[PDB]
Amino acid sequence: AKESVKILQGKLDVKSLIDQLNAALSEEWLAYYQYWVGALVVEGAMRADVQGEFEEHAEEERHHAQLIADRIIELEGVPVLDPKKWFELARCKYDSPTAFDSVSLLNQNVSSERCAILRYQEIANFTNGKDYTTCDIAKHILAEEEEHEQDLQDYLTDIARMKESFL
Amino acid sequence: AKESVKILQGKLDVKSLIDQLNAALSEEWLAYYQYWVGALVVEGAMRADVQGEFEEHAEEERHHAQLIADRIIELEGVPVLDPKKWFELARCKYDSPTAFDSVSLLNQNVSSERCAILRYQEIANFTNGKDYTTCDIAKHILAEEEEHEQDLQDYLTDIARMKESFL
Amino acid sequence: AKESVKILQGKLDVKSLIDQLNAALSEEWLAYYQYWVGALVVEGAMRADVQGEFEEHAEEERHHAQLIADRIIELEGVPVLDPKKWFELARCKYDSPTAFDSVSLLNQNVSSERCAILRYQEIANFTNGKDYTTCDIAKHILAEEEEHEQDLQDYLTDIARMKESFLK
Amino acid sequence: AKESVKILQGKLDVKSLIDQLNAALSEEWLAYYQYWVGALVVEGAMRADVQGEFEEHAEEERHHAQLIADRIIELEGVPVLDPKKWFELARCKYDSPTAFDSVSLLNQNVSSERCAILRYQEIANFTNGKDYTTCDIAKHILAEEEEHEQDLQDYLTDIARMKESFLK
Amino acid sequence: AKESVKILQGKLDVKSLIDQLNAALSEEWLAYYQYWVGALVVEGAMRADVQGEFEEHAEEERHHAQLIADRIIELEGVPVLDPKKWFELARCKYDSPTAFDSVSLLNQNVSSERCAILRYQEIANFTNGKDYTTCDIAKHILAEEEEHEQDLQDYLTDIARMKESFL
Amino acid sequence: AKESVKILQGKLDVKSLIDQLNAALSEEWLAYYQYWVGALVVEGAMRADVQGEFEEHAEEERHHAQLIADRIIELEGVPVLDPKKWFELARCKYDSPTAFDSVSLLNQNVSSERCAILRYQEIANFTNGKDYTTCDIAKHILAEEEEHEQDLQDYLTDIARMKESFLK
Amino acid sequence: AKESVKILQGKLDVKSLIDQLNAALSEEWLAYYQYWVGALVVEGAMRADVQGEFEEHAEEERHHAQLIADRIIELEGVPVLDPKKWFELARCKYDSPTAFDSVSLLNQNVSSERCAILRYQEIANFTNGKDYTTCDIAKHILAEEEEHEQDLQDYLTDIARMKESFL
Amino acid sequence: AKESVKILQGKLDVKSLIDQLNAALSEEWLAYYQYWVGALVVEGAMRADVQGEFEEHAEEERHHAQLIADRIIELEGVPVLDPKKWFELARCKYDSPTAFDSVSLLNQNVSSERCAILRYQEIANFTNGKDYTTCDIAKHILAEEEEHEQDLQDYLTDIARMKESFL
Amino acid sequence: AKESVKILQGKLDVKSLIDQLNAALSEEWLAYYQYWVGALVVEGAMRADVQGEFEEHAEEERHHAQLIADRIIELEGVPVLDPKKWFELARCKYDSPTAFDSVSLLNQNVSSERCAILRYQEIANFTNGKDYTTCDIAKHILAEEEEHEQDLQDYLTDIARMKESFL
Amino acid sequence: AKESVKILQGKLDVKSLIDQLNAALSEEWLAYYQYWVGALVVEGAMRADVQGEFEEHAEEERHHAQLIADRIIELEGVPVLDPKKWFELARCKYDSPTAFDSVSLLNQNVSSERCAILRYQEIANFTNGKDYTTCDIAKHILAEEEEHEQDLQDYLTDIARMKESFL
Amino acid sequence: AKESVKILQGKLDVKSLIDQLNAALSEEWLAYYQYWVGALVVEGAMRADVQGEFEEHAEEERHHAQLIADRIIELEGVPVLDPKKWFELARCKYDSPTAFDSVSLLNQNVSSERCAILRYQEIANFTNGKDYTTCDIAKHILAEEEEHEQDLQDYLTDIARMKESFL
Amino acid sequence: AKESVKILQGKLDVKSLIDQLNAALSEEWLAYYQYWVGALVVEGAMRADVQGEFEEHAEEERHHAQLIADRIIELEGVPVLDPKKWFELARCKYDSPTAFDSVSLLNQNVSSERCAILRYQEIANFTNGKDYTTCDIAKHILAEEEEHEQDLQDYLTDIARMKESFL
Ligand SMILES: [Fe+3]
Ligand SMILES: [Fe+3]
Ligand SMILES: [Fe+3]
Ligand SMILES: [Fe+3]
Ligand SMILES: [Fe+3]
Ligand SMILES: [Fe+3]
Ligand SMILES: [Fe+3]
Ligand SMILES: [Fe+3]
Ligand SMILES: [Fe+3]
Ligand SMILES: [Fe+3]
Ligand SMILES: [Fe+3]
Ligand SMILES: [Fe+3]
Ligand SMILES: [Fe+3]
Ligand SMILES: [Fe+3]
Ligand SMILES: [Fe+3]
Ligand SMILES: [Fe+3]
Ligand SMILES: [Fe+3]
Ligand SMILES: [Fe+3]
Ligand SMILES: [Fe+3]
Ligand SMILES: [Fe+3]
Ligand SMILES: [Fe+3]
Ligand SMILES: [Fe+3]
Ligand SMILES: [Fe+3]
Ligand SMILES: [Fe+3]
Ligand SMILES: [Mg+2]
Ligand SMILES: [Mg+2]
Ligand SMILES: [Mg+2]
Ligand SMILES: [Mg+2]
Ligand SMILES: [Mg+2]
Ligand SMILES: [Mg+2]
Ligand SMILES: [Mg+2]
Ligand SMILES: [Mg+2]
Ligand SMILES: [Mg+2]
Ligand SMILES: [Mg+2]
Ligand SMILES: [Mg+2]
Ligand SMILES: [Mg+2]
Repeated sequence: AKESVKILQGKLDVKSLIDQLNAALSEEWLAYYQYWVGALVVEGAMRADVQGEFEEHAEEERHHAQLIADRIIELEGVPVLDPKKWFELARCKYDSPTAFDSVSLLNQNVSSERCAILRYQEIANFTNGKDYTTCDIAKHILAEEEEHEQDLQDYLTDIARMKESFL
Repeated sequence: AKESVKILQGKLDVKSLIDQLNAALSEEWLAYYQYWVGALVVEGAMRADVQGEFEEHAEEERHHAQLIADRIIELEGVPVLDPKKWFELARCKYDSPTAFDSVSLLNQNVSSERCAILRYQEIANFTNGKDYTTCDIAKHILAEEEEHEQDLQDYLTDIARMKESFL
Repeated sequence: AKESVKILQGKLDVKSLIDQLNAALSEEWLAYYQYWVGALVVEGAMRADVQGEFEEHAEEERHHAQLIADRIIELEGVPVLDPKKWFELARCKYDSPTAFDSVSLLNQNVSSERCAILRYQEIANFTNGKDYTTCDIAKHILAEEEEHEQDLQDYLTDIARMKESFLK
Repeated sequence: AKESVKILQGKLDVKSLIDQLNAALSEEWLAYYQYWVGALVVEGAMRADVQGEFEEHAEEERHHAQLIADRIIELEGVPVLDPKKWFELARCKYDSPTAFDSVSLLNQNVSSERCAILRYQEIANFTNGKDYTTCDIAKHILAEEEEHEQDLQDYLTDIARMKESFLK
Repeated sequence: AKESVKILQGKLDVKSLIDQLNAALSEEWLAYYQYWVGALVVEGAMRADVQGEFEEHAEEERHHAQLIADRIIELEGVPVLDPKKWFELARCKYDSPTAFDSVSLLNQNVSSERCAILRYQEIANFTNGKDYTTCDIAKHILAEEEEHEQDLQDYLTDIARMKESFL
Repeated sequence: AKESVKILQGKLDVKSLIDQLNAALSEEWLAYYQYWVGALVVEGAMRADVQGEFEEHAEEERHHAQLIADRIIELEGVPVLDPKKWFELARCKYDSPTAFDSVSLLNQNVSSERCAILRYQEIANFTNGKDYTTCDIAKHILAEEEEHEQDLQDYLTDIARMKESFLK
Repeated sequence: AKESVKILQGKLDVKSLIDQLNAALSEEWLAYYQYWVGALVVEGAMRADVQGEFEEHAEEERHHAQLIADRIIELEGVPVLDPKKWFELARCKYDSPTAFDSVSLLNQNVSSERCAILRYQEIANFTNGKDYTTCDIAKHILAEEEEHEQDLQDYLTDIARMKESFL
Repeated sequence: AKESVKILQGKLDVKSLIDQLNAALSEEWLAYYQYWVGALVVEGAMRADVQGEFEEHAEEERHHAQLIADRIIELEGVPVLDPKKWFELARCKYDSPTAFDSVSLLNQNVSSERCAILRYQEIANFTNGKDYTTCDIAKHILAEEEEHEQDLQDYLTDIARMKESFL
Repeated sequence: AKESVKILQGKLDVKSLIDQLNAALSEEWLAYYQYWVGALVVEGAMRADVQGEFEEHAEEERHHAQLIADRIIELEGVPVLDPKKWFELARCKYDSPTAFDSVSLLNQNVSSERCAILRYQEIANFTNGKDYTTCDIAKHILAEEEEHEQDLQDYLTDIARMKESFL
Repeated sequence: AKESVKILQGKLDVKSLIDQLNAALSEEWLAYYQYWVGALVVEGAMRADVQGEFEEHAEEERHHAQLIADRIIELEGVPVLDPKKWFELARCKYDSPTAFDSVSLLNQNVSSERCAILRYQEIANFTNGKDYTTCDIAKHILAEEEEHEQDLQDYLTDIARMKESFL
Repeated sequence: AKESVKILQGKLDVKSLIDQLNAALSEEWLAYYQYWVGALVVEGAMRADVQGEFEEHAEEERHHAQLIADRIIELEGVPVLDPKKWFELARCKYDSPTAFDSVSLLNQNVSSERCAILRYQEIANFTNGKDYTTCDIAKHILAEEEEHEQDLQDYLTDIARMKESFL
Repeated sequence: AKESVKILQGKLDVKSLIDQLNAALSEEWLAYYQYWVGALVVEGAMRADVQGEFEEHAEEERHHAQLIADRIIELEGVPVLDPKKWFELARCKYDSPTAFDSVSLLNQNVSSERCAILRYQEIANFTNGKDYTTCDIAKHILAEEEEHEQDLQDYLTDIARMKESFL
């Protein structure tokens, strides 16, 4: 949106915003896949519930990706065109499943959530009072990432508590 | 409903019925909150399932409250106007969460269900063959309280059984 | 959410935020019940409409409570565990029905609303630019409380206006 | 249902039950029409709400009629085949609109309701513990008639209360 | 609708129109009940289908009644306030079930449909080009009565044809 | 639709029809806004119901506009392209809210309705037996305008009747 | 539900109630299958309608089974674990299709309905005023069995009447 | 519908009406297929939109066919029993696709719409004020044919305008 | 689909496949109309049910036609562009209604079903293991034609069985 | 479907196919009940999830039974008319619940799944390329039985993995 | 909302806010009509798509109008009561269709979107941190205006690109 | 599914099948992203339609990935756990957008479709008659890839045909 960008360029560094958004975009796709494949391999304590959350969270990150990519286009930017570039652009590094047990996978995904939380706070901070539209997108995604963290932490807490309780 | 009450006053003590209903109403609001907050804090074995039941049961007690309150109005009564009075009127005492583990919360809520079962049997007994409408309301709620008890007991049974099984 | 709270503790007093949220939570449950019982007893001018709003508003405060409680949990807090504590924590005092006429009940609920608006403006102000997520929750609830106020005021206005109109 | 009736004839006077049901059926159709035409002509205080209830109640009596008629067939009876007979069979007399104001129409329908409540209490009492199926039908209808009474009384109460309130 | 009626009074005899509509209304209620009770007692050939049509047709006549009554009100008329008057006002006489077999009931209802068809043609003729709104209502109902006739005739045709075929 | 218009030009003055439709279109947009803003400001007797009708009627006039505009396009016409022209083209004059009480607003909208009824009767008369499609559109809109009139009159009747009833 | 049963044991013989429920349960499964397979093989007069009812009734008995089994569990009982036992426990004997014509199948299913009607009247009688919850279940099922009887009898009546009519 | 036809025979030539309806019916089936196969082969400018309209219009003509055929039956007529006869009865001649480009197909279908428009105006004229029911059917179909014409003309207009614009 | 066809041309005679599909297409349109007009004129035993099936089957053949036509396009073929050609291409000959009784119409439609069955067995045989996609289409349609045959045969069986039973 | 069967009798032994289908049918009813009663009594580790699967799988086997029975009818066969015969015909023996813990019940149902898997592989092999319709039914059911096996194995895997993890 | 406004008057100039909102309201109604009539007359390149967007955007501006008007009322203001005043109050001038081609109409509407974007940024800036509720409304509308701009620009881009590509 | 795999290992090389599936899985994710980002950047002729297809096809490939991954798990395999490996495993190479015009993007996606087509023909061939379940998955995906190819080719055909037509 050329006229909108023209107006926004007066208030903040749009070019930098686009770079941050493409880093975010790369991170969303990685977090998406990480959950998706995690769902496919998770085993053990509370598996059906944890698998279910991973599936749900995969779908939520995918939607995040779309919100971000659509906004990049509105800012006259180009979203990352090649998945090979995700790894360069991402600050949050892809955390591949090795151990398939639920605690291991829950811990990996919690770290990625923390890094997601850090990204959208930055973008919200960067755009607050300047790019109202991008700011609200970041805040929306942020709220969901905090919920994701909480959801995963609850399972970790429950499994830890079960373990104690059984001794 | 003045004409209805006129007819019913010939068959039973409506004034006493209203008092019983207001004690029941008080109890429903307490049971409602108890489940609601219990859902918010429950941790441990089978948490997602137990939390889910607490949420569902919270909503079911709320609906019980409406059935009772609406009927009080039809009996030309006034429902309890102030939550401060719930504690005076209730026979079932509010059972505050202290321990957040699922067995603790399950046991507390099972106690409340037993108390609710006693209430609606009384009201059903009091109204059977006399106030058909209020009787059917009591029986309806009763059936749901018995199901609630069963639901909670099943988790207690499952967690006890897991514990054995793991040794 | 431990990592989220860790980050937020650098920007604001989360402990204080939780206390404000638990006061808000207490207030929501009281406002909820107030509307719910009000709906059950309201009589007089425009009763069906006013009763309807009370029922709708009861459900809306009920949802506010959930938004607040869920967020308390995310801030590593514990929501108020006992209704007996609502009265201590609440700044907005429960306003029990005495008169059952619609103007009386409307006026009571308008006060409760104005007090709610003040609560969420405070929380919004406290969290603005710092806890984006909690701030948006407060702003969301706030927007609804302002609508509730407007809804109730409209009935007061209409009834007052009818009264005038009928003398002539 | 021949085998079901055979069994029930050992427990109660089914022939009498059928007669009571056909009197009830007649009454439902009259109550149905009364509400339906009442809705069409009602004017004055709280008209839109009162008209709405009349329309809703018309539909609810209509459904009562079906419950009753279906059960008559199950008891090997024949439902009243001619509307001309409704008036003979009905204990509740059709209460034709004369005054179209809402209080007048509300009062007429409240009488019809009270008469309906009496009918279903009788049928419930007659069948209690004996014809479980018919009893539950009567109790179901009864619960609705009590609600109808309450709904109508509320408007009477509100209008009376408005009237007072406006003098001052 | 006072202003609408004022305009229409210049084009046709509204008072007469209202009388015709009230005769139609009376007839709809009778036809409604006739189908309703017919459905309750029908037996024999193609009973489930014939019963089903009677039920459907009952509901369709009921809706006709509402269309007519609502329009009477808009013409500043009063719809018939007492069912006792239906029999006076109706041209189509109520045709009570005596024989419960489907051919008997089908023939009775076909007669009623013929009578209904005559009514709405009259009203359509009376209002054509003058009271556009009432005319379209009459035509709408007419189309449905013609369909009702067809529906009933088809069963008569099918049962007659079965009879032949089986000899 | 060129071929359709070609055929219709043999039966009636299509150019004149289009002008009538554009006057109607202008009137719909004015009636639409009138109801829409009326809904926003109405106060007093039966306000919630009256406001509700205004909102519903606003949406119904909005749909009338679309039916008319679409048909203009089918008649190879151009709908009015500038709201500034509505006022010139409209026979029904925009009736701005001054008094916000429900009787005042009801009376204003009843006039607008009566004027709408006249418009569609004209168009129906103009097209009857000649432009079947446009005629049915006018008749459809007409039937709705008559209902709108009735709806509004009912409230006037009810409020007048309440007023009487309350003196005694 | 242990607390509920404790309360009920004071009012009636729960053990006996459970045995009656398991006999009922066995009967429901047999009635279910009987309708299900009857639907699959029915031929002749009004076949499509009769087949349709059999299909519907099969589904209704299956739901009855669930209501009964769920309540058995709530009464601290164990539902019949093995279909081989159905035949021992059932009073209503499975009535296998031999003749596939609709009258034959209708008669068989009517007899099973009669026996179903007898069962739930007994259970209703046994539990009336004592086990409100189980009583309402029995009454609910009873109402449906009476409807089933009526539905089947109507076809028998129609076919008989067709037969006459065609001579 | 025998009684309805009896009444209508007094007002117009029903036999002739039926012949006109069967010509219309034949035309609808041809127009239906023409659109259907046109959709399957269309190529070029605005293809996806034009294909979509052809698909939609095919479905609309099919519904027209049903309205007409159902009414023929109500008029005691027999609808054309054999597709071989469509070509004899149709005034609108089937216009087979030769050129598959959108302008060619749009022009062919516009001509068929014009001929459809002519048919229903005739039938409306023939039945106006006499057979209210058949008249309303013709008018309903007519309105849709005029819309079809408009829809197709719009594409022709757009493509012509694009062509200019690009030079 | 040019690349797909290129691959398929190595495995089978695509040109012949297209011809078989166009013959099938022609046959579907004829079977479609046959059922559609049959529904409009059927009379007699079990008419409502038989009419209903004809209506349902009409719709099912019409969907078959779409599956076949779409696939022809994917095989780079052209579907039959003119209904006049249906009769040349079809092996299954159009079986026009003469007698309107249900047995006559049922018998005619059964023959056409058998003919459809032969067609899709052929096409399934022709494409099995070679054109997986077209094979699955043919098998899908085949399964529905077998069901159609069964549906129709059931009515013939029922009517024959009624006839006996009534003597 | 007589004509379809006539054609199929040339390609395979239909009589044998019917016997295999009736054995499968018997097996589906047993597997259906097994899951259904298993759901009612299951206790312990992951109970809510395991109970849920048993309920879902009960419903899926019940649908399998319908697919098989319907096809038997189409092959001019008669489905097993008496549940007493299920035990004779079934290869998969009914595996009655003894121990109510989830591992025990999971193991029992896994064995029955394997047995269902064998059955549909056989029937698919028997009919492949010959009875396309029955083959696709067998393959459809097969795919679901493989999924069932996977579902159940997952829980066994999770519970085994929890056990380890807790020591 | 008197108490709300009382509070807000301490934080900002509400009177000025209301004037800005009424200017915005005026502008929304003009933008609404502009799109609405534009949709009615648009011709040429990508017409169906562009027409569709105009229709969608018309509906979106209408909704904007309601959000604004409702908020004016809550701020104890009066929304503009007469459309004649829209032109005085609006900063964005109504841009009447002259040329009906899609590029012309797209350019006109893009201008209007730019003007709308300026308005809601102003209102957002004016209310940020002070009137949270009105601010969020402005931001919400802003986000949609930026999307509208993007949507329109994409068509301009596509049509320009087509033009090049075709030479 | 251990028992299922045991049976399948007798009929084919499951280990090889898993490798082929993981290559397919990798390919689906790449084709998914390719379409997704292509939708985001496409410009020019028929953009809205082409963009829409890319969006739809993105979603369809994403579902393909799930079908394949789920089946890998059932074959006791592990799906590719890291997106970095997609590029190694994929035969179909990721075809990054360079030119954003619709013809360029359409051509790129057509090539990838052909490559998907080859893959599922291979897997269908590999598993035909041996792994019925995996074969049907491959055939299902295959049918969709053929449709995708057709969809894309249609646009190329239309745009080429427009170009000619405009000169
Ligand atoms: Fe994310
Ligand atoms: Fe996340
Ligand atoms: Fe409760
Ligand atoms: Fe409870
Ligand atoms: Fe609140
Ligand atoms: Fe509030
Ligand atoms: Fe009643
Ligand atoms: Fe009543
Ligand atoms: Fe009628
Ligand atoms: Fe009729
Ligand atoms: Fe209008
Ligand atoms: Fe109007
Ligand atoms: Fe049963
Ligand atoms: Fe039964
Ligand atoms: Fe047509
Ligand atoms: Fe057409
Ligand atoms: Fe077919
Ligand atoms: Fe077929
Ligand atoms: Fe199975
Ligand atoms: Fe299985
Ligand atoms: Fe806007
Ligand atoms: Fe905009
Ligand atoms: Fe794919
Ligand atoms: Fe693809
Ligand atoms: Mg989650
Ligand atoms: Mg529960
Ligand atoms: Mg409200
Ligand atoms: Mg009511
Ligand atoms: Mg009918
Ligand atoms: Mg209205
Ligand atoms: Mg039944
Ligand atoms: Mg169209
Ligand atoms: Mg069929
Ligand atoms: Mg499963
Ligand atoms: Mg848009
Ligand atoms: Mg596609």
